[PDB]
Amino acid sequence: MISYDNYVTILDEETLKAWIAKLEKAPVFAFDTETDSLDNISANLVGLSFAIEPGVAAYIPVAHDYLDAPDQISRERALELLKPLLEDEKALKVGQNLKYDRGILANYGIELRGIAFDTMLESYILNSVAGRHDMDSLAERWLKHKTITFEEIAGKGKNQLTFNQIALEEAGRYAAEDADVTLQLHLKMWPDLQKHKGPLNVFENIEMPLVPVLSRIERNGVKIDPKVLHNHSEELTLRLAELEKKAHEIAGEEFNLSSTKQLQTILFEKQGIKPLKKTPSTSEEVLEELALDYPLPKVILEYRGLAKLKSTYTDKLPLMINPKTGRVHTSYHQAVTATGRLSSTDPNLQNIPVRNEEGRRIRQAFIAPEDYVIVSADYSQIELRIMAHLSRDKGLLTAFAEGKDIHRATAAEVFGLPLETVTSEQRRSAKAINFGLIYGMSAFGLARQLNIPRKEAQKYMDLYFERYPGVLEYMERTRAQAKEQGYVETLDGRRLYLPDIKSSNGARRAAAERAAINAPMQGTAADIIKRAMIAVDAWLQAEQPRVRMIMQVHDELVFEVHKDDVDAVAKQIHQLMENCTRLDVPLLVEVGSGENWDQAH
Ligand SMILES: [Zn+2]
Ligand SMILES: [Zn+2]
Ligand SMILES: [Zn+2]
Repeated sequence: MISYDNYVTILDEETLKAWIAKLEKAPVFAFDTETDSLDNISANLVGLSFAIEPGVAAYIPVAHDYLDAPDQISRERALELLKPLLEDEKALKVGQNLKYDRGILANYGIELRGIAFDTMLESYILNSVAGRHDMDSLAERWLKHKTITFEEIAGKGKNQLTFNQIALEEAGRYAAEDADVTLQLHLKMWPDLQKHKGPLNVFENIEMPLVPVLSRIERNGVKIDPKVLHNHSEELTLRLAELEKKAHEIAGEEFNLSSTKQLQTILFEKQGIKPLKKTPSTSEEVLEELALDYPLPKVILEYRGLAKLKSTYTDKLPLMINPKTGRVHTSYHQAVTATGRLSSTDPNLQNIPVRNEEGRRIRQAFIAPEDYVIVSADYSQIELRIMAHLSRDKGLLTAFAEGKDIHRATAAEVFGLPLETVTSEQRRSAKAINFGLIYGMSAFGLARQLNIPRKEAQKYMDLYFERYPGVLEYMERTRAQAKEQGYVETLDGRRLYLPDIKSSNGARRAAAERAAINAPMQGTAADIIKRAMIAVDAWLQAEQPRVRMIMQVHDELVFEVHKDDVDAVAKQIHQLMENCTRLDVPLLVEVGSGENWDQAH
């Protein structure tokens, strides 16, 4: 178990000051905060926990207020006494998801420095795919110990308690164990993180410095016009009604716009061919093939998409606005992807359609406050630029070197014709090939995205590898070391472990071969992006210009910049991104500005 004996509950200044003194000479210490809510900007600190050594940890309750809650040190007094320590860059702290913690402190004008070790990130850099990187999963894996779960002390469902309603001693068992367990996890993982200079570098210079930048980006939030969102909502109801009428009008009677039920009984029953089309999907979409001549499938296609988008963003978004800030604060996840790229949720900015008009309207709702503008800094096909570098191809490298559209250069060489004459269908065939390589796409998969016959696709790829031989080598070389060492790495050292590389299973090992070729390019993009955020954020913190970094999505960073400052700030973001990262990959940053995210994008 864990009883009231394990950890102390600090209820008086004299004891806190005693701990503070010990904390000041500890080589590194684990620190934690407990709040009344998951919402960072509006949560109130209910208490703090520390651990100076395994088994030696304490819980400092400051704001429990249930009926008859014992006297506690006031939140204001505990913070003023703890502030010097917390803001000391020299006092090294350890924690699980320090991002959340740094933010809560910032609610009180305290700047958490010495953000040295985050056990979540230690775990993530050691092996991103080992499993879940949360403390409960970690403790069970490295310490064969099952931690006290939040549900165990608070409950479940709607009648779940908030931390401030939990008895002091129960609150302490949970809090103090978090502190203690975190320290123990660091003591086991930190040594391991040193057997390799690759992972080490990434964790030290990329992941750790990013913890406070993510916090600031999350807390800053993004201004969303709910009116716009609402109009778009009303209009999408009218358009969904019209499309339903247009579907009924093409044939007869009423029916749902669901395949393998109401569509097949119409579509093929009135000529076409039997099978359906899955919503597997991004490889064979029977519905959009007919769409070139057939009208009905076209309207069902465009219908579903609009219905998805409406409930996903148009209806969801306005409800995410925070009463306290009046802005939306998305959740970025640093230890979730296998390759190392930041993911996002509530909302998942990365699922907002790009090459589609309706997604563009979603983006128009992402607006700049009065006297400011949204500025978009993007890494133009950074992953393609990464592949050129990693494959040491003079062709590709030169295409970018002289500012040429790699898709048209590629086709100009693959199809053998002048660059100014390359057709849209050729540029489109080249691009399908270019992008297929990154994802390690099969010659048949390429045939499925391009709609050409098999072996016709195999013809194109053969021509590609002969004109760009350095790419075949890279591809093979990567599938080689991936089998040998069981992992692949990015330019900075980040690793992706491939456990099924020698699987003995067919498709499971194929997946591992695709991930192998892919990860090095994606992971490197991720590293480049993280390094850029740190760099730009460092300029922001030091120089304090009139700019806020508000989003990170795909290969772009989004800001709000003062309208009178646009030019000088844009020159700067441009230099920080294409120069203060990796000087080995030929990078290009496209900077745009507007009144909303769509205008700058
Ligand atoms: Zn915590
Ligand atoms: Zn905790
Ligand atoms: Zn893998």
